[PDB]
Amino acid sequence: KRQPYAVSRRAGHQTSAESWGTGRAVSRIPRVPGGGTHRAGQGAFGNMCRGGRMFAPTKTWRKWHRRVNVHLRRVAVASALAATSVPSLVLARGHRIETVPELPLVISDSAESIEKTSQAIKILKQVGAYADAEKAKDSVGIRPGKGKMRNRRYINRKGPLIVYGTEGSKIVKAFRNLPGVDVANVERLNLLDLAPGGHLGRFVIWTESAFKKLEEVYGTFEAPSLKKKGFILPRPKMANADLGRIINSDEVQ
Amino acid sequence: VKHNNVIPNGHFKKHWQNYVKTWFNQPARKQRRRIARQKNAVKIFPRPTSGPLRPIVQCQTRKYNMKARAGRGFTLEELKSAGIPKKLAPTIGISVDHRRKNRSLEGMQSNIQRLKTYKAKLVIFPRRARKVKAGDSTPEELANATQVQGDYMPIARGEKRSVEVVKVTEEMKEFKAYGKLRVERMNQRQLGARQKKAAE
Amino acid sequence: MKRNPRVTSSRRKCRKAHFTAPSSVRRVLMSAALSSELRHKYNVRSIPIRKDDEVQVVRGTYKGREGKVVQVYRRRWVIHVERITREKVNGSTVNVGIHPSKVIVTKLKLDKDRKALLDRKARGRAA
RNA sequence: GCGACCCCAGGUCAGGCGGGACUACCCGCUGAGUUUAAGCAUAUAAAUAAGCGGAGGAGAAGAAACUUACAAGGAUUCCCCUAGUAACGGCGAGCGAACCGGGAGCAGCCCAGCUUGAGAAUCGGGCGGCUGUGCCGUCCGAAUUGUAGUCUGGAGAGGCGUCCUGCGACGGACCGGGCCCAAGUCCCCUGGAAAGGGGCGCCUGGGAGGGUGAGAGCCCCGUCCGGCCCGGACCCUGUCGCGAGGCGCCUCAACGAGUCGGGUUGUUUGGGAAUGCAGCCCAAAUCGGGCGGUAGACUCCGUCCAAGGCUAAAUACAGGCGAGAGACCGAUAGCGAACAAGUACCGCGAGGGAAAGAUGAAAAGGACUUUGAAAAGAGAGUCAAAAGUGCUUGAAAUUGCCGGGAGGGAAGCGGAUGGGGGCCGGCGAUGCGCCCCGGCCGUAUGCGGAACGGCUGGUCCGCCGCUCGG
RNA sequence: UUGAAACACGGACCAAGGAGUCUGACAUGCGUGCGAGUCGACGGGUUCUGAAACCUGGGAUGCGCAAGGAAGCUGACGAGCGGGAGGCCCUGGGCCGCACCGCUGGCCGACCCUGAUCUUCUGUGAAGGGUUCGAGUUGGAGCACGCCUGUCGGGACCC
RNA sequence: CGUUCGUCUGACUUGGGUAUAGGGGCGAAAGACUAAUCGAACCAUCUAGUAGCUGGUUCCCUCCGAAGUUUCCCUCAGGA
RNA sequence: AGGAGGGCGCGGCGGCCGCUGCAAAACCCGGGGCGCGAGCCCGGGCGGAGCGGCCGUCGGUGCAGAUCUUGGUGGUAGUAGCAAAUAUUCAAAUGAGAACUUUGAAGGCCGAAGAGGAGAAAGGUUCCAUGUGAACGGCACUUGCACAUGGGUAAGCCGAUCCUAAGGGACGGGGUAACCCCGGCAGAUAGCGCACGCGCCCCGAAAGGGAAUCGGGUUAAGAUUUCCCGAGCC
RNA sequence: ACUAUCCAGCGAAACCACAGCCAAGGGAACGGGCUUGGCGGAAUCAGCGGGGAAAGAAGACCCUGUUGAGCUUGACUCUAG
RNA sequence: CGACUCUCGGCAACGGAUAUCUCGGCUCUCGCAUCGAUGAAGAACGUAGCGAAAUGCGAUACCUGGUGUGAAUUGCAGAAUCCGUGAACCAUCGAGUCUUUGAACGCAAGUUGCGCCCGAGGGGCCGAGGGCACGCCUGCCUGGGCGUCACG
Ligand SMILES: [K+]
Ligand SMILES: [K+]
Ligand SMILES: [K+]
Ligand SMILES: [K+]
Ligand SMILES: [K+]
Ligand SMILES: [K+]
Ligand SMILES: [K+]
Ligand SMILES: [K+]
Ligand SMILES: [K+]
Ligand SMILES: [K+]
Ligand SMILES: [K+]
Ligand SMILES: [K+]
Ligand SMILES: [K+]
Ligand SMILES: [K+]
Ligand SMILES: [K+]
Ligand SMILES: [K+]
Ligand SMILES: [K+]
Ligand SMILES: [K+]
Ligand SMILES: [K+]
Ligand SMILES: [K+]
Ligand SMILES: [K+]
Ligand SMILES: [K+]
Ligand SMILES: [K+]
Ligand SMILES: [K+]
Ligand SMILES: [K+]
Ligand SMILES: [K+]
Ligand SMILES: [K+]
Ligand SMILES: [K+]
Ligand SMILES: [Mg+2]
Ligand SMILES: [Mg+2]
Ligand SMILES: [Mg+2]
Ligand SMILES: [Mg+2]
Ligand SMILES: [Mg+2]
Ligand SMILES: [Mg+2]
Ligand SMILES: [Mg+2]
Ligand SMILES: [Mg+2]
Ligand SMILES: [Mg+2]
Ligand SMILES: [Mg+2]
Ligand SMILES: [Mg+2]
Ligand SMILES: [Mg+2]
Ligand SMILES: [Mg+2]
Ligand SMILES: [Mg+2]
Ligand SMILES: [Mg+2]
Ligand SMILES: [Mg+2]
Ligand SMILES: [Mg+2]
Ligand SMILES: [Mg+2]
Ligand SMILES: [Mg+2]
Ligand SMILES: [Mg+2]
Ligand SMILES: [Mg+2]
Ligand SMILES: [Mg+2]
Ligand SMILES: [Mg+2]
Ligand SMILES: [Mg+2]
Ligand SMILES: [Mg+2]
Ligand SMILES: [Mg+2]
Ligand SMILES: [Mg+2]
Ligand SMILES: [Mg+2]
Ligand SMILES: [Mg+2]
Ligand SMILES: [Mg+2]
Ligand SMILES: [Mg+2]
Ligand SMILES: [Mg+2]
Ligand SMILES: [Mg+2]
Ligand SMILES: [Mg+2]
Ligand SMILES: [Mg+2]
Ligand SMILES: [Mg+2]
Ligand SMILES: [Mg+2]
Ligand SMILES: [Mg+2]
Ligand SMILES: [Mg+2]
Ligand SMILES: [Mg+2]
Ligand SMILES: [Mg+2]
Ligand SMILES: [Mg+2]
Ligand SMILES: [Mg+2]
Ligand SMILES: [Mg+2]
Ligand SMILES: [Mg+2]
Ligand SMILES: [Mg+2]
Ligand SMILES: [Mg+2]
Ligand SMILES: [Mg+2]
Ligand SMILES: [Mg+2]
Ligand SMILES: [Mg+2]
Ligand SMILES: [Mg+2]
Ligand SMILES: [Mg+2]
Ligand SMILES: [Mg+2]
Ligand SMILES: [Mg+2]
Ligand SMILES: [Mg+2]
Ligand SMILES: [Mg+2]
Ligand SMILES: [Mg+2]
Ligand SMILES: [Mg+2]
Ligand SMILES: [Mg+2]
Ligand SMILES: [Mg+2]
Ligand SMILES: [Mg+2]
Ligand SMILES: [Mg+2]
Ligand SMILES: [Mg+2]
Ligand SMILES: [Mg+2]
Ligand SMILES: [Mg+2]
Ligand SMILES: [Mg+2]
Ligand SMILES: [Mg+2]
Ligand SMILES: [Mg+2]
Ligand SMILES: [Mg+2]
Ligand SMILES: [Mg+2]
Ligand SMILES: [Mg+2]
Ligand SMILES: [Mg+2]
Ligand SMILES: [Mg+2]
Ligand SMILES: [Mg+2]
Ligand SMILES: [Mg+2]
Ligand SMILES: [Mg+2]
Ligand SMILES: [Mg+2]
Ligand SMILES: [Mg+2]
Ligand SMILES: [Mg+2]
Ligand SMILES: [Mg+2]
Ligand SMILES: [Mg+2]
Ligand SMILES: [Mg+2]
Ligand SMILES: [Mg+2]
Ligand SMILES: [Mg+2]
Ligand SMILES: [Mg+2]
Ligand SMILES: [Mg+2]
Ligand SMILES: [Mg+2]
Ligand SMILES: [Mg+2]
Ligand SMILES: [Mg+2]
Ligand SMILES: [Mg+2]
Ligand SMILES: [Mg+2]
Ligand SMILES: [Mg+2]
Ligand SMILES: [Mg+2]
Ligand SMILES: [Mg+2]
Ligand SMILES: [Mg+2]
Ligand SMILES: [Mg+2]
Repeated sequence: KRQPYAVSRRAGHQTSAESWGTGRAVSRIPRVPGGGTHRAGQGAFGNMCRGGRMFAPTKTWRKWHRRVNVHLRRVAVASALAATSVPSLVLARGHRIETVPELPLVISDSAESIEKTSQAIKILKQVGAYADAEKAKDSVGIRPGKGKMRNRRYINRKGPLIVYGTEGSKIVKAFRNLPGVDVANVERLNLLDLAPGGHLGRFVIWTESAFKKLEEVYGTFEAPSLKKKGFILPRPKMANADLGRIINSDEVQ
Repeated sequence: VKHNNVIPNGHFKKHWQNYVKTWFNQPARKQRRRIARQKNAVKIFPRPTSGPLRPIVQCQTRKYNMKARAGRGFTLEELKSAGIPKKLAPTIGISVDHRRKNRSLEGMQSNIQRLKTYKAKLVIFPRRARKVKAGDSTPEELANATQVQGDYMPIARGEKRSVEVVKVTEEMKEFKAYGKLRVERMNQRQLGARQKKAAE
Repeated sequence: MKRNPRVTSSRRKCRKAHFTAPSSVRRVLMSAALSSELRHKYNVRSIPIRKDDEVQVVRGTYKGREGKVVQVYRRRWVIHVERITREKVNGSTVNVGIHPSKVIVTKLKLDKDRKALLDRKARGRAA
């Protein structure tokens, strides 16, 4: 999503300047030849000169965008989706889920019909997911550094991510003014939301329709079992990651 | 050059940096093309958005002999065999290609059939309230006439895969398929010498 | 979150538009809140400041003081209120400038266009 | 001599058209060298820079004298692939397209030639009228050395028979402009100022952004969702009211010349016995002409029909006018230019070309006394602060003063102690076991919740009623 | 620089600025996904935060899956042996032996030899080969992305 | 600049106007002069021209650690 | 020389955890410590509004040198130096202040191919008056060719203007891709007097050629012929 | 006679690793610094030309470089006329 | 004890780094298509109660007019205006004005230089105002040549 930046192609080269050579007790850098002004005789055309040219001027044909294999992107989303269901990894990301009834946190399809921000706040309180939204509402502050002076003045933590399925619901409107709370549709889940900052464990609230659709999308280990053509769920390298139950088994011991 | 590398061939000896073409306008090109497609669709509300009807042709050259695709337009002979005047065809959504010819019968028949299928699906609106014209449709047919999107008449590329089960006869064997290929190649390369001796 | 493609969120552009504003635009920018009694009577929230409006200062060191607007210095983004002054080192008197966003209008000067403006703003704030 | 025409001349004749400017993109010409080849001449740089012209909102190209060799495709343009490939190249250095295929976008038309002769049926201008980007009338002229109509190879003419062919009214869609459109300035504290902290509340399809005396959703402008009104554009489209062409059948059938093509010379190309172009010489045809990537002859085959004209869309855009954004720069950076910057200033000239942003919330910009020729000082006043008009902060080099220390033709430096100074108290302790004073309960119970293991047993709390050790 | 305290060069001092970067093509290594496949890169669909994201076009787009030959054109008829990690059996011996190394072969193609037989008379190929040649086969391992390093074209570390 | 010196009615000195412009002018000729620039002026651009040659090339610790020799090269201060 | 590993530091972006008007960043300090080190942590001060740490990722990311760039500052150093064109002195006045201003007196120089009186180029207000903060007038100044505020250039006769010189441009025509380069190559020469008659472009000189002015007076500054008086001329 | 010298006023620059007394030794083969000795006592003024291999200039002589340029010709390859 | 030199600290200087900013720059994307003989771009000179520049404008000269909004502009001073045909260093644009030039057009040009024609309005004189370049096209008027003819 990055926009390219570069310096001018002229940028320190629009002067007429030649080297004086040797025989005058000065360095051989090119110099402004005018006369009658302070610029006359000053260094030019050099990364080391005031008003010169940058060493390797940034050009616009840098590689800004990066290609990822479609299959590898689907594996990453499936791995980030499963991390959202174990509550320990969600807490490790900083989400406040102490009063969340069940972490997979499937909510009835009635929430798909709410259309007020106050209604959305009421829904979050019922499912125990409002302390996460409060933390995101707090901590909103000015970004330190130069990005302040650019068009990024405020930063905050992430709150819950709400997933709906109907494709026409007004739940998107009811939640879009809450800071740190994102709304996603199940058919176009984004890895940037599932693992913010490259850290797995986003706090996700599923509406029932979205959760039921979660098997149509992403399918299973069977080949034609999903919408994504040419994709199967990845297989773990270790069928049972319980190290204690393998080391302390009868056959091993 | 210092090691076991490929011989380098970099075509960067000219002022290539004044001729760099970036693609930062690629998502904007996609939106501009999408917007014009919606404007064109509204400009012709009931007419199909995919353009006029196209024929079926074989791609030329031996590499693409066996693939079919859309052509430019229908031949003047195909339109005549389907009953459609060549001046009327463009006005009712059929493409005309006076350059193309029909050398084989099967290619011609499948295109004539395509026009007949199109004519059974076409609904023509009268150019006035009075339906004095002949090719116009009944009021019921016009009353429910929507706009179709995409390819309403798809083209099949390549012969469909079909493994059959057959009994291998005693003539199917001992055919000597490699020998047939070699003798036919010889008959080709011996033709000029054979014709020379025949003339003498 | 803003949705309009034609509206700029650029901080540089918004500050340039604010400070390089013509006189007729500074009038809207230099608006004041109405008092509680006036807001209830007219069902409008804020109005552009005008000369000979009666005003109360609700922020700053002159908070609570009242007077009538003697000057609208649009070039300096300040209004001058009657008897809100200060002595110089030489003993002379100078009017103190206050931003109209830190006052409330208590009495309105109405000629014929003030009433028409109040009617327009009430209807939106009434429906 | 009167006349008709041809060619030409002169008009401040009546009405009209042209010249220059702009540079990003586009069309035409002209045209290097540095450079690479580790030298250098062909080659490369490059059919590039510079030079001279011509347009537009795009331009140019464009409807096969095209490809191919296939079961064949079917105008132009652009993208991907073809492909760093065929080819070219001191076959060195290097260079280098096209066909097929897949996409975006699709659209085909107008003439000249034979074709009124029962009627130049055509066009322009002056004048008049009107229903006015035009229509009609009249009079002059143009034109037969040819205006109009028919026809364009896909045809067509001719012959014979059947189907098809303006005005308005009211909206939509497109572009612009305006108006209106949520919620605290409630209480306490600190501060010059609350926009900070604490308490109590409200809006949110609005927590983009900005302003205001410090980190403001609710102080103000705005933002969201909408609503209302005004004005363009004269095409495109949605409902209302009022003979010719196509098709079937059957003897003519006209199609572009110093042009094609060939030779040679130069240049250009990937194009190689010659890719395009150009000069000069030769110089066509109509049972003909141009191609099928090796020059030639002959026999077949496939394929087109040049030398006249127009043509949207997909495409390009360091310029102009108007918008939006950014993992960009932050005043030696970013454009040369954040500022009266292509400015001051320099050169006869072509040209060259800077430095220079920040008081404070508000000038509240320092009254007045005294010294002094003045500039200024010393008091004093404003301010939260002198932050005291190049005034936010205010480093180093270097300098003055005060205090300390050392020094016989350098000083500084490493190690090791000492003398003197400057610092520090988590710099360093005052508790821990036994005994007279203050002050809490087992065991068992009723009850309430919630556990561990895989049906037994567990802890806690509050209440009782026996109990006594802490 | 063989050799610097040098009578060898640069350096009066201080502040700020100041030099192996970006892109293309390969290569080895490493990391990730998939795997005889892999790549969705140009387009299309969609996307109410979005120049993200998500879906989709390949029955042949690119690299792979097959060589050799200038070309015309042909195109792998299915291995043993020695040493070997590890596993197994008996009580040092035996069996099976991956990768890798070494040795000898077979098959494909260029060149040369060879020829029963069928056949459209010039083709075929039972057998039988070779001190020849191949970037071959008798192991499917590749494709895409990311990073460091190296070579090369570019201003190409800076002047 | 001082003193000294050459010429001084002629191939004399001088103002203004005008002509000749860069591989060009102009030259009683020194490669002289052509705006302090001349064995080819000055300005801008190509151009950040090329350089096997000179100078510089910015944080710390830890581990490993050279060569100035072979062959070929218009190769001899350079490369493979 | 060279390679590699592990760490330290700078600036962003995605995340996480915080700080700060009860004082952030930066800067200063014979303050205290931690680390072999790159560095880090704390204390005191100044300052008055923002800043940090951890994970990931990215980069215009670390200076003592380059006769390196720009800016600032030393020693040299109160030093080198202010010496051509003969020369000043006295009294007074003014003024805060006089070797340097003004007046008077004296002594000297330029010596009329001048250090005098007027012009052409070139300059452009420097001309005159009044006033004076600083700067400048390489010592000084009360003073000015500085600075500030005002004022000032009068033509029928003086010039330009008119004419032509060397020469320059240029219609048509010729060349040229165009820019542009060519004027004798002759082209119905574009008109002149009184229908009639005739018929061989412009620019270029304030020293060349040339219509017509004199004397006296007048201002702070003009007029060496412009204003006034008088007298003429074209 | 005018300077220099001394005063009032005004007031630069070149140059500068750090510095600045010698003998001998060794050492890049002529040291201010190193080694061994001689020595060596604040701060100042006028001069002076022995040293600082003093300054001024990336040696112009010489060589090298697959760097040029001006001129010549029986060099090579071209070219107006 | 002092002077000098060197050094350590405190305060004061000199200088303008650092830090925090930013109506500027740079990069990317989008939309639109509009200069001129009806005189453009560019150049000059003027123009305000107090202005030099920048910005604006053109003898109607920091502006006239229309429409919109609706009470300012301000550095100082004076005027105008307010329940209004109505303030504004306001916005916007349809009505106007628009000096000397410049492709630049009567001829020139280091010149406010040198010509010709018409002409309101008050024979002649004085006029305000305005014309007079080149190439070309259609038409028109006046012409030239035995160039091709016809009849007299
Ligand atoms: K692009
Ligand atoms: K008419
Ligand atoms: K705010
Ligand atoms: K024809
Ligand atoms: K050729
Ligand atoms: K043919
Ligand atoms: K600059
Ligand atoms: K301060
Ligand atoms: K001291
Ligand atoms: K040295
Ligand atoms: K390699
Ligand atoms: K494939
Ligand atoms: K061969
Ligand atoms: K490089
Ligand atoms: K003589
Ligand atoms: K003499
Ligand atoms: K003369
Ligand atoms: K020259
Ligand atoms: K060398
Ligand atoms: K980081
Ligand atoms: K005169
Ligand atoms: K004269
Ligand atoms: K002195
Ligand atoms: K010695
Ligand atoms: K030379
Ligand atoms: K000190
Ligand atoms: K700064
Ligand atoms: K003249
Ligand atoms: Mg020097
Ligand atoms: Mg710069
Ligand atoms: Mg910071
Ligand atoms: Mg090049
Ligand atoms: Mg006329
Ligand atoms: Mg033009
Ligand atoms: Mg070379
Ligand atoms: Mg070279
Ligand atoms: Mg050379
Ligand atoms: Mg060019
Ligand atoms: Mg245009
Ligand atoms: Mg066109
Ligand atoms: Mg055709
Ligand atoms: Mg094609
Ligand atoms: Mg390939
Ligand atoms: Mg080429
Ligand atoms: Mg092509
Ligand atoms: Mg295709
Ligand atoms: Mg005619
Ligand atoms: Mg005709
Ligand atoms: Mg017809
Ligand atoms: Mg017929
Ligand atoms: Mg509001
Ligand atoms: Mg609160
Ligand atoms: Mg503050
Ligand atoms: Mg030819
Ligand atoms: Mg040739
Ligand atoms: Mg050419
Ligand atoms: Mg052939
Ligand atoms: Mg033709
Ligand atoms: Mg044609
Ligand atoms: Mg065309
Ligand atoms: Mg487009
Ligand atoms: Mg543009
Ligand atoms: Mg700058
Ligand atoms: Mg900075
Ligand atoms: Mg000069
Ligand atoms: Mg502040
Ligand atoms: Mg300060
Ligand atoms: Mg200091
Ligand atoms: Mg040596
Ligand atoms: Mg050394
Ligand atoms: Mg030595
Ligand atoms: Mg040296
Ligand atoms: Mg030196
Ligand atoms: Mg630096
Ligand atoms: Mg074989
Ligand atoms: Mg063979
Ligand atoms: Mg360089
Ligand atoms: Mg002399
Ligand atoms: Mg010449
Ligand atoms: Mg001479
Ligand atoms: Mg000589
Ligand atoms: Mg030059
Ligand atoms: Mg050789
Ligand atoms: Mg060397
Ligand atoms: Mg210190
Ligand atoms: Mg930091
Ligand atoms: Mg950066
Ligand atoms: Mg750098
Ligand atoms: Mg430095
Ligand atoms: Mg260094
Ligand atoms: Mg230096
Ligand atoms: Mg400097
Ligand atoms: Mg100095
Ligand atoms: Mg002296
Ligand atoms: Mg002297
Ligand atoms: Mg004197
Ligand atoms: Mg004398
Ligand atoms: Mg005398
Ligand atoms: Mg005089
Ligand atoms: Mg005077
Ligand atoms: Mg002085
Ligand atoms: Mg003056
Ligand atoms: Mg005269
Ligand atoms: Mg004359
Ligand atoms: Mg003459
Ligand atoms: Mg001419
Ligand atoms: Mg003259
Ligand atoms: Mg004269
Ligand atoms: Mg005078
Ligand atoms: Mg000695
Ligand atoms: Mg020495
Ligand atoms: Mg000693
Ligand atoms: Mg001594
Ligand atoms: Mg001395
Ligand atoms: Mg000496
Ligand atoms: Mg001396
Ligand atoms: Mg040298
Ligand atoms: Mg030299
Ligand atoms: Mg060389
Ligand atoms: Mg050599
Ligand atoms: Mg040479
Ligand atoms: Mg030579
Ligand atoms: Mg203005
Ligand atoms: Mg003119």
